[PDB]
Amino acid sequence: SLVVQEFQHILRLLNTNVDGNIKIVYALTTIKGVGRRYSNLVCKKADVDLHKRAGELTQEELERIVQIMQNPTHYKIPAWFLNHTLANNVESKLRDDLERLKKIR
Amino acid sequence: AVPSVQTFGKKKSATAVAHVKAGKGLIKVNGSPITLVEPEILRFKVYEPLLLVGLDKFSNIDIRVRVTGGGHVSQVYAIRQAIAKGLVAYHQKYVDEQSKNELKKAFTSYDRTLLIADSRRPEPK
Amino acid sequence: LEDIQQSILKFVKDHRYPGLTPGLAPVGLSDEEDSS
Amino acid sequence: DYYQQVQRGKQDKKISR
Amino acid sequence: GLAEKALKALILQCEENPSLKNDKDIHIIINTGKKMGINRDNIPRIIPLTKYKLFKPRDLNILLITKDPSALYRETLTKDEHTSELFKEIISVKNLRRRFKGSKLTQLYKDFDLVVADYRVHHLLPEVLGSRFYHGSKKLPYMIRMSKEVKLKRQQMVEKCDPIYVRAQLRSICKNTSYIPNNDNCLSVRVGYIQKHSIPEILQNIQDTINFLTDKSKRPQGGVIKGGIISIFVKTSNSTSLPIYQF
Amino acid sequence: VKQHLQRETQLKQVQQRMDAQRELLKKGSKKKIVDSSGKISFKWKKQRKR
Amino acid sequence: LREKAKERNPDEYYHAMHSRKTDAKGLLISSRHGDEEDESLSMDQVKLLK
RNA sequence: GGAGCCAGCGAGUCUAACCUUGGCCGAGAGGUCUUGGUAAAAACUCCGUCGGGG
Repeated sequence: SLVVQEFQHILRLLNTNVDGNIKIVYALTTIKGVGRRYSNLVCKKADVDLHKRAGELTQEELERIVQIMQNPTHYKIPAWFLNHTLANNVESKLRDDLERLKKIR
Repeated sequence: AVPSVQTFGKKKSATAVAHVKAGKGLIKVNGSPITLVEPEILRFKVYEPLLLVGLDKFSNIDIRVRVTGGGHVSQVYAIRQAIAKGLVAYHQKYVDEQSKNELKKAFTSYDRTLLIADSRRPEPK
Repeated sequence: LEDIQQSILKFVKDHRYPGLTPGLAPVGLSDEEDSS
Repeated sequence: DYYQQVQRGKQDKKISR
Repeated sequence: GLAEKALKALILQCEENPSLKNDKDIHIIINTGKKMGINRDNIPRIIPLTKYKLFKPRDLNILLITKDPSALYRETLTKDEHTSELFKEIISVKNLRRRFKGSKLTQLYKDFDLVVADYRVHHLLPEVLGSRFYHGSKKLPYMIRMSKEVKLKRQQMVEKCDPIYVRAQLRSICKNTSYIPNNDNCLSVRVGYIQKHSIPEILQNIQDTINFLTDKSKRPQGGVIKGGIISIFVKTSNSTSLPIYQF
Repeated sequence: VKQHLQRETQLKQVQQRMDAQRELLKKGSKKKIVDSSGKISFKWKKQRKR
Repeated sequence: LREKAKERNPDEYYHAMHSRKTDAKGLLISSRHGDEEDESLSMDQVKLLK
């Protein structure tokens, strides 16, 4: 009676921390800067399971997508993948001239 | 001549014209069969007169319904009133008075808005 | 006369839109087959 | 040092007219 | 070389001048002698560059506008691998007129980069688009025959498409540039970016453009010059004229 | 002469279509077929007129 | 016109109601022809013209 | 995000912004082209997706 197994929590990628249990789309959104279509396209560019968890995505595919995010324009990628005194003068002028207006009227 | 009859139905601001003539047993509402009225919860309310009476009396006739104006529920009540008064009129004109009367009794015992509408004029004291 | 004698003795446009045939792009087979 | 001389030309043309 | 010195003058004054940095294109304006024939509609006709590219479809954000139902359009263009990463957004005209109004139209102009629509709806397009897009001539949408199939008289038109053909068409219109036909003598055309390429690219650009516009053949697009071209002035939107090739 | 020949062909075409339509109005029992190329035509019943 | 529309008097009987007919929209339809006999040719007359 | 579908008053040869970039034309008056930036049916139903604030 034995079976063996083939999980990592919140990651520190590019100066900010991102959660560890939710799918790779929500992961690549919580990474600071970029968007959903960007996420889905770069993940199908690196050929990773869309459905897998952030607890999944072990170190080799992790560093691969790190390479992609650090240098995207090398992967057939588009540009939508990246990301007083006059008040004083007008106040004083109008108030002064309207003062004189009151006085002459 | 073709033995035919015509009636009107009316909710608050909509109009439901119903032609009824002898035919092959079909329904048509705005050039589309009546399995395809829109609101999909009041489709049964449209179905109500047929399911009140039976089905053979609508197996031996031809309806043609056209509605204009109003909104959803208003149109729907309009169509049901039009179908009711049209069926009763066709029965009155071409078949027996006794069938017309039993039709009228079953309808009005169920719900009188089928045979007479209420255009809601206010009551000022 | 040979044309007339034989018959006597025997491109992207629209029908309704004429602005298309100047407005289009005469695409290049290189700009098709190539992958930049 | 071309830009200034041509805008000079523009100004002097208009005032010449 | 006088041309190249003048271009140097333009780019260095562009560096110094505060307003000139904030607009980032170059226009060649031509004055010829004679008035041109065709009335000015708003179908920008394209001009080819032979040696030097300008822009990349994989570099600009794209809007596509369809016929009405747009279902097979959107799904196929989204799902079939040649245009999966190309267009920023596809939308139909009726959906557009429902969706965007006034300030929303202006936000569209602020956001999206280049617009292309079907040929069969270009004629109606600027009316829902208004004239904020139609200030001058920069963001003029183009027109693209979608299905590579032609409608004969008295026959039902076939619906189809191919990402192959539409990708080639966008790569053509984004590689090379477009002009607008007028009636008056003077005309203008955008040529090149000040940083994306350099002065020899710009001179070769000008040579190919004036050659294609002088050539007698290819008449629906390239036979635009009637009479003699008098002079060419290089200028930005906010710079001034620099005169070359006066005779 | 070429123009005249082409004009003649057009005229005889229109005359034949009009002639079949004119014969379509007299008598008999008619039967409508669609030739699967897409042609519309007729065929009469085997019925000798009196 | 509006004051006539106020006093419509909805009971009248003009004998032209046997000959005129009306759209469902309410507007009164009229003929391109004008007459009372050329509403539709009959099959004899169409034989002759054809 | 799609897709389905519904009203009613209204019609005076009458209904409409701004500054800016320059070419050419004319004695002008100004005319025409060119060019950049700022003010101005819906709820309904059904399907598909997601689950503190600058």
